[PDB]
Amino acid sequence: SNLIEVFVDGQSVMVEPGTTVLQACEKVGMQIPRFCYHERLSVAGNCRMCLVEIEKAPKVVAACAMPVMKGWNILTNSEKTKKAREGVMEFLLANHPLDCPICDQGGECDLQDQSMMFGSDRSRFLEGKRAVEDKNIGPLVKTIMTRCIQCTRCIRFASEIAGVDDLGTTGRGNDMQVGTYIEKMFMSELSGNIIDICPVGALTSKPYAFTARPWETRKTESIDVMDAVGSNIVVSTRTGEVMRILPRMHEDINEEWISDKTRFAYDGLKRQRLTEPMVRNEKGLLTHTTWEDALSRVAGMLQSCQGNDVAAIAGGLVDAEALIALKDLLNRVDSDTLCTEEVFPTAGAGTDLRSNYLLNTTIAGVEEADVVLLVGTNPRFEAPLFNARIRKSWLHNDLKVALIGSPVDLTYRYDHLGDSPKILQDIASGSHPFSQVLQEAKKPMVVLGSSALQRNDGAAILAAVSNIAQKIRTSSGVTGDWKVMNILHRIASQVAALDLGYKPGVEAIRKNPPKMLFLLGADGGCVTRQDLPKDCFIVYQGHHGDVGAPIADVILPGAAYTEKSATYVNTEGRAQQTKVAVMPPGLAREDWKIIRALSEIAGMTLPYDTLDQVRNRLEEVSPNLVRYDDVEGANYFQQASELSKLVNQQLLADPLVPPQLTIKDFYMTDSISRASQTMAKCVKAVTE
Amino acid sequence: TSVKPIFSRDMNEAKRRVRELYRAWYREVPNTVHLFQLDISVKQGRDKVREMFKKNAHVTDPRVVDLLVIKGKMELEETINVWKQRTHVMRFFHETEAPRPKDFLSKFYVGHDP
Amino acid sequence: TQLITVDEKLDITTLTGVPEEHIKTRKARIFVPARNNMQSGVNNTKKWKMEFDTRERWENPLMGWASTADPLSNLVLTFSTKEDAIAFAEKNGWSYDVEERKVPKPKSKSYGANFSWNKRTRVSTK
Amino acid sequence: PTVKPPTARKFIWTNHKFNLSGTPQQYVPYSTTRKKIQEWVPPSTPYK
Amino acid sequence: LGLREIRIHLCQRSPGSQGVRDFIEKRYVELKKANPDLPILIRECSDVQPKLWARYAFGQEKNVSLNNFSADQVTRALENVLSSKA
Amino acid sequence: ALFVHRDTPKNNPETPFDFTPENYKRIEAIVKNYPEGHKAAAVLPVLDLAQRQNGWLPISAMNKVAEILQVPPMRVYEVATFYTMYNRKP
Amino acid sequence: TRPTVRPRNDVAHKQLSAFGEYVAEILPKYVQQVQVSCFSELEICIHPDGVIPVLTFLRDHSNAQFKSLADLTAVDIPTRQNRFEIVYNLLSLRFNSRIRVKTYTDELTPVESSVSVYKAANWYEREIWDMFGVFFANHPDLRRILTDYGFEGHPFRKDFPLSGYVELRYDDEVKRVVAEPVELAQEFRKFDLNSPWEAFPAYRQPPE
Amino acid sequence: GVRTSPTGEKVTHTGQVYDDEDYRRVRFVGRQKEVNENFAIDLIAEQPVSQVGSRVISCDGGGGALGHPRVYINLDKETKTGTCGYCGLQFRQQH
Ligand code: SF4
Ligand code: SF4
Ligand code: FES
Ligand SMILES: [K+]
Ligand SMILES: [Zn+2]
Repeated sequence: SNLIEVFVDGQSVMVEPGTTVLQACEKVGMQIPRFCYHERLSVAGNCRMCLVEIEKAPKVVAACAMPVMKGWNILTNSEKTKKAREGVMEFLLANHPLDCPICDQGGECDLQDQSMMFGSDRSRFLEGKRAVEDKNIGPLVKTIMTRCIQCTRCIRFASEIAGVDDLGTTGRGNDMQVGTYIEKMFMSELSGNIIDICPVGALTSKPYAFTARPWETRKTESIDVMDAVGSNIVVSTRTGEVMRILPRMHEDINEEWISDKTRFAYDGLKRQRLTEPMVRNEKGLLTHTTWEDALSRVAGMLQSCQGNDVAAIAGGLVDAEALIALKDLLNRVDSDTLCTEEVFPTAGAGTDLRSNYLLNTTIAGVEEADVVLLVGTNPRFEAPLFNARIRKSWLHNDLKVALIGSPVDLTYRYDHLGDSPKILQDIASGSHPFSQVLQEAKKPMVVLGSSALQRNDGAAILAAVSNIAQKIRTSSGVTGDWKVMNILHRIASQVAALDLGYKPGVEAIRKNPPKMLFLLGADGGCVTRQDLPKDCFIVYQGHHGDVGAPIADVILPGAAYTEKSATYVNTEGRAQQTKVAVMPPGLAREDWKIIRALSEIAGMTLPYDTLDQVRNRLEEVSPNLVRYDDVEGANYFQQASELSKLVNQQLLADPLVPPQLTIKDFYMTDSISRASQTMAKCVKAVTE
Repeated sequence: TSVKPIFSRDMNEAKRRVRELYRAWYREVPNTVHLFQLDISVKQGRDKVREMFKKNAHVTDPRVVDLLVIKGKMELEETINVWKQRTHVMRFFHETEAPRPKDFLSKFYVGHDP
Repeated sequence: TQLITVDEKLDITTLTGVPEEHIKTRKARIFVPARNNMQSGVNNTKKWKMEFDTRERWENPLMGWASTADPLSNLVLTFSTKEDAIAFAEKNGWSYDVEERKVPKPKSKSYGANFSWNKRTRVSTK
Repeated sequence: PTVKPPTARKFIWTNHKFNLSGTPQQYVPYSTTRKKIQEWVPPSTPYK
Repeated sequence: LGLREIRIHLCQRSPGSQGVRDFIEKRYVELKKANPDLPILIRECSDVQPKLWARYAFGQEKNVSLNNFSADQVTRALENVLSSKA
Repeated sequence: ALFVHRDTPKNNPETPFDFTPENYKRIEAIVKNYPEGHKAAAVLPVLDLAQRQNGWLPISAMNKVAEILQVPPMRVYEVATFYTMYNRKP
Repeated sequence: TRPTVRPRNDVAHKQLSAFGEYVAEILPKYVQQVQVSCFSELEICIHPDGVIPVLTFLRDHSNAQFKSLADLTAVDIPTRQNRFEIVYNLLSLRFNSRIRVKTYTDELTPVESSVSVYKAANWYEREIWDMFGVFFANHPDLRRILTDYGFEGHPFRKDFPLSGYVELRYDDEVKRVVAEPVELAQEFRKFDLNSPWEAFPAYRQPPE
Repeated sequence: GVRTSPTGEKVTHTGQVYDDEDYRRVRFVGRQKEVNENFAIDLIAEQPVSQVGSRVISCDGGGGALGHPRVYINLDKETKTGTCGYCGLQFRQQH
């Protein structure tokens, strides 16, 4: 080791060379105060709050920027360190507006808190304060720029992580202002995260505005379900109502960021809600009814069905507990037809081996790669923090990214190879220029989008991409620990439904149409009543009336993701669990509770009563669904690739067009986001 | 694993104290039904005594059952001496409480509780 | 001697006066609380916390207040280590689940990296 | 207030009222907020 | 009335899963070619013991511990599953 | 004296600005004074060249300097509002 | 630091440190720690087997004469395996001084009752039975003192909720005050108040 | 600025009124629903906009220490007046 020895207040600590003073003090459990330093942004050094005395040095050093030399004694609590902190806090509070009551940052303000902890108790500023003109950067971020302390975390986030380059400083001196300088609207997929890292209330949440206050909120730690990234979140509630959604730091997923749908689609969670059971009346209209009547009218039809008479479509937001509940319920009637809306091709190995439908490398493994090939996807909007990790690897590891598909904006520069899928044969044959780039690389990463698998030639595309990945891995200098083949998912319910052995896509329903169809949250519109026979008994079970509920015969109001403790699996196979934040409104219930009560009415009672017993069943079907925050390695790419060479599906001539080309198509994808007024304001803002 | 006892060295002396406490409660119950002028029978109060003893019958720790005998003797001392009123004696009999749903199905019907 | 040997598992559920409904149906959660991303300070991520599963909060018909029937709704216990919290949950018969402590990983920072000759890690503004 | 009158405001009651408890003019409490969760209104048209 | 799915649970690194691992590297593919419409779900996990779940008609499931088996023993247990069909 | 832009009919992103071809040859000579890969270093002369042709800087000279140097427009707005010579009013 | 800072008393600090050394060397069988705070109070942390030998000593030694038991207290610290901290506060009227004798127990280990040393303790540790469940062996009349007669649990434990598990109302059917499982029309609103910044760097614990 | 629902019930300055099929109107049966009829959103809109000759104005709400904390309102936007965040008094630069 080449660790240098430094001293924090006399305590010896062994640090790597290049470590700053602030990190060396972090290693002994001391936290130097800061406003412009952030460990996921570049070093700025322009608030001077981190000034600390190195002893035998007649000048304080910016600890966020100064690297430790060997033998320094960092005096984190000496007298001139404290005089520096009080002076810098006095200058930060000189022009700062007396807005602490009317400010959403109050109670959770860095400026308030380390004014209390490190600055003076009073003022010497006998002058008039400046007042900055406000800006309009969109419907998500309220902007009150008098509160700005010019820390430039705006600009470093928008430039380095969001990759936007629209925020900046105009002017000079005390008149220097943060903004876009024009009436420009900062609408990224990661735009709300500037609300998080702004230490003051200059950037605040416009949907959350004025409604709550941090001390009275309860903090439930939970999981995002808006995509298959599986972002860790804090659902902060107050008196039984969801107030807002913050991120949790998870280094391997979402480092501390979330997308704007994750942050702001929580107000769709209180519109359009299914609160009571509904049945069809004598006139064909959905009328409110009791749970006994609804479950009896579903069980009387389920007892008459058998075999292929009953099927099921799982939706995009369904937990694994309800998935195995509905699978065991339809297996009691001897029905294997349990399908998802998102099509994965069952050719070759299919969903048997886990490796050919996971992001097998990791989200973290993007930092280990050196060539990333993206096929048929727009990862900016399908998985925005997978794209944020790609941009971080682009920025710091000099990652070479290529794309096969439409030339979308990914907030970095990629090598656009073309939108034709025939290029997937030109790289696999070695007649393409990027093929040698894939061969000479040491950590290649080939990501196929699951939205490209919605095409009719999805088996052919998956075969070609797996052929490329096994041409690289088995021949070139890939070690064997490194995974090349990767599939990026966009649906939170998909990977848990494939691990439980559903049949992805509704080909098993279009083949032989059932006379009874369950819809666990199936609002994709995949199978309408023009596909079914004349009187199909459609049972919708979910939390919104969006698409599948207006055509149902019996409606079963379900819990949403903030309303149940619920296992969801991301695109990299990591099983995770939400917690209960609020309870479901009205007579709405948790989903597998509904399925289990239906099974007790139908006389085919499932062998579980509580959530732990559901999870014992869930371990019985695949034991990685109960090992939380754990990515399990999936081997056997060779055998899945040898099975994929059997059927020669033909590639179509249609170019790879992802369904999401612009930020317009980002904000509404599921039943919670389409029922949101905030997402509607976002769409109306980006379309004008 | 070597702990300090309270009264009982092992479970035999402990069960002896449990047995003496059950004897004392069984003897006390008719006087309790008389002087508090309860609206129950001696059979019913002795069944409540037996229920309160058999609720704790799964315990295998001598110190825990020593403290259970201590707290049972405190309950009995507060009953023999008229320190409880009729209300404190009848709080063992949850009479005004509605019967809870016991199966899965009625707990599903009434609310969210497991 | 004046000491006895008890090899049994420690259980005080009969002594703590707790109704059985709030022993065998509650899920204790042992966790270090995540840092509030509104703020950069880490003094709340130092200790372990035991919370419980949230139960039903409903609207009071008179005032609209949040009425509850959960006694353990406001019960947050603080522990120095993970093993203390696990021993306290097992001592009281609470079925628990444990999240691991998530630290931020050591970052590599360089102010000169903002001004590289050839790398993408240049800043375009400051 | 004949010597030092109170400061006149337009929102101050011109008519003072005594304790109205026990009358039909008494304060009855109520929640002043609107409805939190919106319900899904099903379509009034048939579905066939 | 008939077999519906097969589930094989195994570890990646435990020695008890070793023969099960040697069953998948050699004998799974011509297994899957022989049963093209039968879901044989291979589920690797961290520290599980090897296991063979057979689901039959109407939700009935049989359970065979594949712990410490050789690949021939895994093959014989799996062909007992494929030939029984209870 | 302000540091935000408001679109007037005489100062908007469709106000007509374009360099003369001799000014494009001057811009080529300016960009050749800097290393390849740091074309952004020619923001300050070329923008000043846009002021020497037009007399001042509407926000299409800023956009043209951002467009022909392939830098973001905000990175030109920062330069135009930082330095006291760039006349953002005629 | 003249006007607003509490002035430090160094003479009492020196005298209490010396007397703490005195107690620690007269009674090494039981004394585990001796400490003096910055506001000059002496804490003698002892083993629970020495409740009677230490407290008799301080009551009867000619250089101690702590003839007064001011207060007797338990403190529930659940992260400790001996979660209850029994705190004796003693007053010497002769030497005009106060001492604090702290010891420990858990739910099952009995503390020896100090009624033979100070009769003042007769209710106090009885309160410690009622509020905490700490049993005191050889107590004269150990029973509840503050809770209601049918009360289950010990309220000043920190895993005990703020409201109870039961609440009372009069019921006209049985003509009786009855106990029912507690429901609040407004839940007690938990406020998370702790700042995420360190307040006192002198009390910083070393990391793991 | 009070108005009335079709049930005959007054709508508050918040906007709260019970539905027709809501049973909780029975609490006002034989009694009264107490609303305040001085809506502050209508009263602050009656205040005339203050024309000032400066670029930044200070507002404490009037009364000095009896008002709100003194804040500083910028008036560079001529599209919009500058509103006090506490008191709602609005200001315009007269140039
Ligand atoms: S940003 Fe902080 S210091 Fe400034 S007004 Fe808001 S709460 Fe107060
Ligand atoms: S608005 Fe906030 S994040 Fe942006 S520069 Fe100002 S203080 Fe920093
Ligand atoms: S934190 Fe180092 S100067 Fe801003
Ligand atoms: K903020
Ligand atoms: Zn004002």
